[PDB]
Amino acid sequence: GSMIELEFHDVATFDPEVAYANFKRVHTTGLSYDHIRIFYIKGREIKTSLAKRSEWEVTLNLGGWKITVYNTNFPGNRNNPVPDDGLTLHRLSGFLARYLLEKMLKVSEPEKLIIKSKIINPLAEKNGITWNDGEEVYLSFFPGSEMFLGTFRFYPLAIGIYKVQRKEMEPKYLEKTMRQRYMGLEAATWTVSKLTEVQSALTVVSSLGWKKTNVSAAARDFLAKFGIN
Amino acid sequence: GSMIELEFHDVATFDPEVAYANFKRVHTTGLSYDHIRIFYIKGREIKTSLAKRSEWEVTLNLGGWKITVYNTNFPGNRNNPVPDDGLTLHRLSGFLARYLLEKMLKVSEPEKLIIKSKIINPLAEKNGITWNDGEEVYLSFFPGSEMFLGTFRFYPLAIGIYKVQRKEMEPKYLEKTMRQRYMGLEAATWTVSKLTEVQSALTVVSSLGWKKTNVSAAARDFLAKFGIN
Amino acid sequence: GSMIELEFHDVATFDPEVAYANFKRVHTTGLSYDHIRIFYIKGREIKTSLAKRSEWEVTLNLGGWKITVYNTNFPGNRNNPVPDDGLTLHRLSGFLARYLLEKMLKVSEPEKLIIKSKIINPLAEKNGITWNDGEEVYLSFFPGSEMFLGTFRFYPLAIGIYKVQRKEMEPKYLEKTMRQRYMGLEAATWTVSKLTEVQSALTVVSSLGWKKTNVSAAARDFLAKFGIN
Amino acid sequence: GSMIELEFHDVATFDPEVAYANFKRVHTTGLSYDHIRIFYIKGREIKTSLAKRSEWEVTLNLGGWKITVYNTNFPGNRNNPVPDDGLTLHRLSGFLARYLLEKMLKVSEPEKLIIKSKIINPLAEKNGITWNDGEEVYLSFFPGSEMFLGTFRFYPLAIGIYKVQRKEMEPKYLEKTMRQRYMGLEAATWTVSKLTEVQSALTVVSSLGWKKTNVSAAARDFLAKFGIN
RNA sequence: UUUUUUUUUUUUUUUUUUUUUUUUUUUUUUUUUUUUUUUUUUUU
Repeated sequence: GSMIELEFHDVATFDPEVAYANFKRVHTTGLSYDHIRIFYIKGREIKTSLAKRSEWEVTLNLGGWKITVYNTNFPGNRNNPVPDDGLTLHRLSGFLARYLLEKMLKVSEPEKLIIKSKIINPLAEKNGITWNDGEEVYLSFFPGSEMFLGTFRFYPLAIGIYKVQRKEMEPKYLEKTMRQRYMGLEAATWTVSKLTEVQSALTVVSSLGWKKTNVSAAARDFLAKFGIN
Repeated sequence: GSMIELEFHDVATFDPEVAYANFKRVHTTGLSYDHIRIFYIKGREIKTSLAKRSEWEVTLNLGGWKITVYNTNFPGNRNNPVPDDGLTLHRLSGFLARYLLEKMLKVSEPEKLIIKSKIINPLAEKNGITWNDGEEVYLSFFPGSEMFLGTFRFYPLAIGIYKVQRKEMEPKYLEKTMRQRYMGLEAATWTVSKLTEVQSALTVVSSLGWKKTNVSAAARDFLAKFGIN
Repeated sequence: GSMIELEFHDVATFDPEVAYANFKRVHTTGLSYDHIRIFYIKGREIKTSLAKRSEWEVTLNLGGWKITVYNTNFPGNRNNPVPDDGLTLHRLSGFLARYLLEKMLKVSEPEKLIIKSKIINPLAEKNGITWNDGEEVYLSFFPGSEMFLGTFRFYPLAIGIYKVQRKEMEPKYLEKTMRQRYMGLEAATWTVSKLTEVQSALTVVSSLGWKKTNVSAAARDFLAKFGIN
Repeated sequence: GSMIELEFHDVATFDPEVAYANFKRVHTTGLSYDHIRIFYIKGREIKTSLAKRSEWEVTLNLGGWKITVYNTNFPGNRNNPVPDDGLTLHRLSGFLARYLLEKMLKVSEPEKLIIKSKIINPLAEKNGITWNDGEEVYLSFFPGSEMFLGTFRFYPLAIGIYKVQRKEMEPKYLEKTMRQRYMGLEAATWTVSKLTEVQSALTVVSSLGWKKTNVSAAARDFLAKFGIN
């Protein structure tokens, strides 16, 4: 027979605005609102199909649009460094959410209606929140939005906080959010410096009214009459 | 080595009475009460064996009777469109429950006794409910019955509501029921229009007395004397 | 390609004392207390190793002793009829527990000490119960003992009842016990006829003092001083 | 076909200080603080990678350092005797924790700073405890430390007790600790003989302040203001 | 009357967790989308 020897060795950065800058410059040239809605709608499937394949670098063909992404989803590929100028599924989702929010402020009133028609946010909709509830809010439901707490005016965090305190999400999912800048301010500084910003941001989200299930309006009420969620 | 590219593209109906009509016309010619009892009794196994095979279209041989069914049970086959004139295991179960309830009203008093002897409803029996408790009630325990809330006089819904409020079933399983017609009325209209119908329907089901376990009568009581379910 | 057809068909007894009789006659000729202690001690492993193999009929070689058992443990083999004169791992365990209890009453006082030294009951010991606590009690911890509630004077049931009411076991595991005879009496008759028998039987078991963990005597107490089980 | 026979047979020690002695003599010749930090940091991965391979005896190459370990982690390999002079992952972790604590008492004040810089204890750090909180405490977080309750002055036990009573760990994980010596004293003797030692040991650990999550200081407080852990 | 739970011993055997503005992963993903997901009778 035989005897294996397995080896190990010692060990011992990234900001979003520059990674976003670079992305916008290179990639968003040949890109359209149809290409984006594809990405967000099929986000569910794209995550799984990537988690199956073992190939470290994979390309997505979203309609016409095509991007190369580091497949950090596959179990084996996790926890191996990703370049500061690299794209993961997560970062991509965040960038695109920024990209849209920018358009949604600098573009034509009829053009805005093309966005609100085409682009659907699975996670916001499931929880009974639509474009109508606020363009900055709706888009901050997209994962990756927390990279830009500045741009999204603390809603990524507010949405999280509202979910943990109503038992929906676990405390550990707010970890990444808390290691993030606000405008320029670092974690501890803004934690109280801008506490009242977050206070109001939560106030906004708390009014919106989540959706436990994907049901009717009358259903919500009707079922509740016998003791329901 | 290699590097995969995987692609995606955009996206963007069915009523039971017509699907049932068509089914009854074509399929229930060479069919018998023995063929049905087979389907419902071995329903457990039929679901699993279908969930194993990957073949999108499969045929069932229930004694003499033979049907072709779209195998929507297999994990890979889920969420790919099923024709409005197509059969799934679920729809089949519902149709057959309608079919029986129709017979049970338009047939001979000795013929009814052939039904009550032969046809067994696993789910109703497990929960300590028998034919004696009402032919419309017993049959509405079969999955698919919710497609015809009219035909079954709101019992499919009542049974569900009684189960969630006593913690047995999860809230999300009443979703499909709530997207369904009643006679002609749509969800929101009947939700209150026919609220008192459902009120009484629940009253009926609540009297019947479920069975936590598959035990004796004396057992129920005896065990309870030491602090039991 | 292809298209599968899978088929199904209709469907539509055992007493322990005769199955035990037959077993004792044929099998317990070339058998010893060493052979038994093997069976009970390695019961853990014997269950698993049988659950791996797919062979419907398997033989056990317990030291010298050798028996043929229907491998009803393997997932695929479950729920296919077992002859009334057949042996399963469960039945075997029950029979051997009867067999011992019989010896333990009809044999020499020094011979009894050979039993109490050699034969160990994993499940009774884990729960801090030994031979000292009663030969009829200790042996009724062996699975299969419930087949002979008569022989074991309601302890199989008492032990169960004591476990569910202290949250250790789930209610459904008392199902099999309740479909069993007592002397000659059937379920409902003895349920109250002999209620006071069971009352006292529980009284006995409740005094014995279970063991949450496999720890010391001082440990029990010591750890408890900081708020412990 | 075929028909299997599977066989079984009857059945019917170790002190740490001698196993440690032997280890220190033979193995810690060509060994360095860099080699150790590797072992503890990658402990997570080393456990899994060993649990995959089925080879009963495996060697670790921790930087330069190389050891042979009995792979008792692999499911199949569990519960087959390990020599009293043998190494398991667990024992190794304990020995190395002793080894360090010894150095940390008998070495130069600048040399101590090399240790505190290089060697990281994943489990202590996760729970917000650092070298600063006490060299004997920090090191007793390493698994295996309970073999030497003497050397570590009851902290291995105190840490456990503090965790079960605050619901973090399950009661059964204190089993191994309780079957262990203290100086020379056996379980029951020291359980009260040295009760006040453990009392103070717990007092120490209870002051240290655990960390539910891996978050900031301001985060701890900030999140708590909306009802948080 | 088949299975599922739990299977002794200062047996020292496994099972729980495993750091670092680690920016990696883990949670959950739109439409009266009618698609799956839940349970499945009897001295079984």
